[PDB]
Amino acid sequence: ATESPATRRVQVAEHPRLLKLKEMFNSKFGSIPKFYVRAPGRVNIIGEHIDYCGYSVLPMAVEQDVLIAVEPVKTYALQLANTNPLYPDFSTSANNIQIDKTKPLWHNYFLCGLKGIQEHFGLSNLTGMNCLVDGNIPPSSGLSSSSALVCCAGLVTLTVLGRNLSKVELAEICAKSERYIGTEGGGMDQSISFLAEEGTAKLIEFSPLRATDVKLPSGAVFVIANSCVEMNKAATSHFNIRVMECRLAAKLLAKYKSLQWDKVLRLEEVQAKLGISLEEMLLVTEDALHPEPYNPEEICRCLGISLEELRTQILSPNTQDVLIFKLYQRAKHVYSEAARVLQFKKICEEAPENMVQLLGELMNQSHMSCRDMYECSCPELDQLVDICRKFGAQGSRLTGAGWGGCTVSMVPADKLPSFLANVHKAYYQKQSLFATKPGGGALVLLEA
Ligand SMILES: Nc1ncnc2c1ncn2[C@@H]1O[C@H](COP(=O)(O)OP(=O)(O)NP(=O)(O)O)[C@@H](O)[C@H]1O
Ligand SMILES: CC(=O)N[C@@H]1[C@@H](O)[C@@H](O)[C@@H](CO)O[C@@H]1O
Ligand SMILES: [Mn+2]
Repeated sequence: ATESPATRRVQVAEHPRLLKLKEMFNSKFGSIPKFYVRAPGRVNIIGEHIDYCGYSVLPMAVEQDVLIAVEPVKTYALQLANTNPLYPDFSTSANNIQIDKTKPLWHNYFLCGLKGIQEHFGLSNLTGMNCLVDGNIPPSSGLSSSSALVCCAGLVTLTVLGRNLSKVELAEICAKSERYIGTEGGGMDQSISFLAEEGTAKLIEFSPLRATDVKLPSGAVFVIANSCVEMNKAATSHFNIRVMECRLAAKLLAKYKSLQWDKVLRLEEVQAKLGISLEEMLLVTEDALHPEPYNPEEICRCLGISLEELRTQILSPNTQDVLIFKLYQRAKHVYSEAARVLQFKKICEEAPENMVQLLGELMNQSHMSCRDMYECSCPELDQLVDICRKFGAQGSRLTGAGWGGCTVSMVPADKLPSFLANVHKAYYQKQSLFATKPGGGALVLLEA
């Protein structure tokens, strides 16, 4: 995988979104864009909250995305604008990139992406340009609009710079740079954005970053349903809490199994080190970790550390004062979840006479797990997932981080309309509810 992001040559006018964008850029900057860039958002089919644990996921890119009209400038001046009034213009000319985790203002996600590229190539000077941002992904809704902006911003930067990177590399870089926002997430979102391929789903693996086509089942529609509960990951610690929780769990797991925990960072590492299977890993966990919650002193104790080292050498800023750590539950979640993913696939590769039904299950399982073990669901998500089921839903589960956001659901061909209607009907009574297909990845667009 040395292939880079593609370059579509276009006649602007044939693309309404584009020409519009072109028109407003001009209005905003007195010039026309030199080029454009898009990076889709995505739907995680299954395998939630395990990317950061080193485990493989199965998402697919959505068609919604972030489109940026770009114009390079000779100055050290970065001017960002957004077609959406909710997103104020932003400018800077500083080589020193200042990202505020205090109020993740939209523009900061753009800076993460730009900043990562600059650093990748050891650059200090700000890359001057004018950009008009245009995203159609519902914000803070589980669809990775943050990552779309991130990746898009990165691609743009690289293009302006006129340097080259593989899609992989891009994904890898944008996975790390997004953290500048304050989130300690994995790499599923960026990887799918850069690696997506139309008409197929992907099994994204990590270390090494790899993607593998996954042919979806033949008779069901994947339907995104937005709970309508907004979750801004960067605005709230829940996420990082879970990140810590697992990290801690893994360390303790290693300790127990007598490995080198000090080096351990992720849950899968433990499974790796032991040479055991997922199922076995579940038994380990069951032995190693007590259900009742762990505490900071107890933790310290177990590891032969100091609260200060905890705090210091291990904890996160936004997790320092946590009293309660649910190591057992998070691990139970993680380990099973990886197993489902590997399963779901395998199935997909077999095509059994009861495919959906099966897969459906796998999916309900993810949900409950996330719900009960990982505790990253919500009451709203909870109902939505039922109702869905209530109408045809062969598979329903929250998607993305959770705590609001969307849900994905395998509705079989024929119930769609009802689903659609009844759901619409129940929950609701295109924007919040709609069907999906495996979209393609990030691309450069040249008016040619
Ligand atoms: N069109 C857009 N323009 C500017 N900023 C955007 C746009 N779309 C998304 N964002 C930014 O991205 C933020 C949402 O980030 P985030 O919390 O990660 O939600 P998400 O990416 O949709 N879901 P998830 O996959 O679970 O991480 C918003 O608060 C905005 O700051
Ligand atoms: C950008 C970011 O942190 N992405 C993460 C992704 O890595 C994954 O953990 C997901 C839950 O499965 O929640 C987030 O959106
Ligand atoms: Mn996000």
